[PDB]
Order: sequence, then C-alpha cells, then structure tokens
Amino acid sequence: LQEQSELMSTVMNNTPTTVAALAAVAAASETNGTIPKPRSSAQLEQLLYRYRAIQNHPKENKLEIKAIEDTFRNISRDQDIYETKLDTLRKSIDKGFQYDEDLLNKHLVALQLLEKDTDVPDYFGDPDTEIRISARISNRINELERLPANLGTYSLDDCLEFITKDDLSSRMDTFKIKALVELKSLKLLTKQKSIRQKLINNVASQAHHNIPYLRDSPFTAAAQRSVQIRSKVIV
Amino acid sequence: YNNVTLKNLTAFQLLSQRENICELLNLVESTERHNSIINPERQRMSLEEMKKMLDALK
Amino acid sequence: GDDEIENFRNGTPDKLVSDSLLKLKRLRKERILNKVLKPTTEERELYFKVKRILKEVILAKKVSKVPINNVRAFPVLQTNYNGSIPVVR
Amino acid sequence: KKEFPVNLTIKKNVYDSAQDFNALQD
Amino acid sequence: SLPIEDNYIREVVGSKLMECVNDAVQTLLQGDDK
Amino acid sequence: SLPIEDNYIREVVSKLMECVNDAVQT
Repeated sequence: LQEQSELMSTVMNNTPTTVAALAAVAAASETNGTIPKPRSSAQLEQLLYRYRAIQNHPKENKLEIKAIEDTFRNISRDQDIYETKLDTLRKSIDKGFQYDEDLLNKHLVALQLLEKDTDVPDYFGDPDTEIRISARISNRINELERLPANLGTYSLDDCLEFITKDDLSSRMDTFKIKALVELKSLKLLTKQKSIRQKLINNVASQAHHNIPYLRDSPFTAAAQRSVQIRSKVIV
Repeated sequence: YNNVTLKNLTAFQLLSQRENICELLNLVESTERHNSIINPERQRMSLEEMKKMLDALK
Repeated sequence: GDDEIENFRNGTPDKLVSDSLLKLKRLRKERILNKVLKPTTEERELYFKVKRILKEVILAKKVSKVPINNVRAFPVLQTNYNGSIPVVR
Repeated sequence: KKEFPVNLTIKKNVYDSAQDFNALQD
Repeated sequence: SLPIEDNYIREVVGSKLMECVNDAVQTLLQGDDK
Repeated sequence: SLPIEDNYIREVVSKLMECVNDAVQT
C-alpha cells in the first residue's frame, strides 16, 4: 500500500509524528507486501533518516525501527563492499589497454540513446502491433504535457552580449518552441493522414492518363478504347 | 482468380515471354512439361484404343 | 558493488560494454513489444554496470579524447508573473 | 536524408531519473 | 513531408538471372554468326 | 550523461556463368 510513498506523503505534509504510519503487524507489514529496501539514490533514503529521527522520540510504539536499522547495516555494508570493490577495481586496471575512441564513440553514443529510451541502430495491417505503436505515441504526449510552461534556456554564447539586470536576451525561448512543435504535431497526425489519403487516392486513382508506360501498354489502350465504344443502332 | 487484372495479365505475359528465351540458352530443363503431355505410353494406349475401335467396328 | 569488473579488468574492459548494450537493446525491444513503459530492474542494474566501466577508463586510463559533443545549453526555469492591469468582466 | 531530429536534452532519463536537469526533475 | 510517427515505425518494427539473359540476347543481336 | 548533438548522431550513423556459357555455344 505504498509504504515508501506514505512516508513521503507524511514528510510533505510535515506531520510524520502525529500518525507515523501506526506501525504494528496489521499496518507496517500490510503495506510492505522488513522494509522493502528502497531503490532511489537519496529520494527514499533521506526519508528513512527523518523517519528514524522522528521515531526516536516515541522509540517503543513503533516496532519497525529494527527493520529500518537492519537495512541501515546493509547500506553501510554494501557501500563498504563496493568501496573495497572499487579499490580492487582500480588496481586491477591493466597499465596498457589504449581504449579505442571510435568504439568509445560507439559506446558514448549508444549509451546516451539507451538512457532515454530511443531506438539504437547497430553498426556493430496487423492491429496487434498497431496498439504497440500508438501506446508509445500517447506515452510521448503525456510526457510532453507534464513540462512546466516557464521553461527557459541558457547557451554558453550569451557572455558576448553582456546581459544586464533586465535585458531580455533572445535565446530564452529556444527550448520552448521545440517542445510545442513536438506536442502539437503529435495531435495533427490524423490530420495529415486525411490529406495523404486525399493525395494518394487522387494521383493513383487514374494511374493511366499521366503514367506513360501504362498508357502506352497494349491492355490499357485497348480497354480505354473498349469502354468508349458507342452502341450500334438497329436499322 | 476468376477475373484477371492488369497485374495478372502482364505477369502472365512476362513469365511466358521469359521462358521461351530460357529454352534457347537451355538454362531451364522443361522436360517434365514435355514428356507428360507427350506421354508415349498413353499415345500407344490412344493407338490401342484406336486399334480396338477398328476391330470392334469391323 | 562490482563483483564482475575486477575479474574482467585484468583483460580487456570494452567487451562487456559491447555485450551488455546488446542486452539493453534486446530488453528494450521486449519492453516495446510488451506495451510496458518502466524499465526492468534487471536492465537498470545492468545499466549502472556499463557507466562504471567507462568512468574508470576516463578516470585511470584517461582516454585520449573523451570526446566533447555538447549542445552547450541546458533547460532552466524562468520566472512568471500575471499582468498588473486588473481584469474586466 | 531528411530525418526527425532526436531531442535528448528534453528527454527525461528512464533508467535512473535522478541525473536529469533541475528544471526537468519536479 | 514530415516524419512524425516514422520513428515509432522503426521502434516497433526493426532477378540476376534474367538480367544476364537480357544481356546475352543483347550479345546475340550484335553478331549474326550467333 | 551530457547529451550529444543531433548532427553528430546523424553523422556517426554464380548466376553470370550459367548464362555466359550458354551464350557461347548457340
């Protein structure tokens, strides 16, 4: 029941002592299904620091402090495990390898693309897969629609302009225009589809009056002749 | 398949036009399509059915 | 911790970079073909393995370029204000 | 070749989501 | 002329004999000895 | 984790003899 987020809700409301999640076997163990060993760098670790520092004053009504302090031993162990492992890494480096740049070029580029979830080229009908396309399109629109409207830039080239306290430099909206061309073209997609429907079905529905090798074919020139045969009059 | 298209007519013509040129160089065999329509055991069976129809009608 | 790179740094360090990004690409292909969005814990933990390899080559081996290809800009928040002329209904 | 350009400076990081820019962190 | 969903296409979705025959007939129509 | 330029990502990214031998005879 989001035990790692209810502590964030109690911290953001500035009242993590008046309730303090009411830690028993019925409440502290129901939202956990021992605390579940949180994942973030410090966004869920600084919460447990303040949660222990607040529950230092009751210190006996909440039995889950032993479960929190056991993971405090595991955090200090795995940091100490890594700090010995980082030291055994930095000695196990061969003094000559000469890491190749054009593979590190392919390693800096492909890592940067795989970070923010885009398709990486290697260089090393069917409505089932139609929903899997439109679920990534609607994924992008709902990600563009959570950015703040007051987004501004800062290039490294403004120091030649000597911007004063109130100067209104002209490079402030070089990220804001690109975020609204992207958000609005992802809504006019079925609009260019209707034009491309009206474009393809207007240039290809004839297909034998402009294309020369098709209007100079035997079967088409005979058929266009055959449909223009006027009826024979009887007597 | 009961109808023909402009795609169907040109594919019928081009496949038939390329196979006759593929016989002069003889890079195709075309022996299965010869002897099955010759069928010389049928041709004598055609003859023997023609031979008995002499005997039956005389 | 590390648990694999100390054994591998005695030989080449770049082969685990090549073999794991293919696993990152294959798991991402399995993520798009499952209509899921969040990355798995198996490839996120595998992601921090790759960044630790290239960092120590820049740290200790000190690669001869470490190429700088930056956009030389970064998004920042700017202030906002309503107008001071009052509303007319 | 006309290609739609990749905007990595706007894209939030997916694997970590803690090394994003401070305007893109909420 | 705008590739909008073209990346989502690329995200989710990743003869010789008769030419030399037409070359050979071109060689037969040069020498009448063939 | 610094972003890379888009114009750099777009920058890094028997049948003969079967008929000839038939053409020499006939």
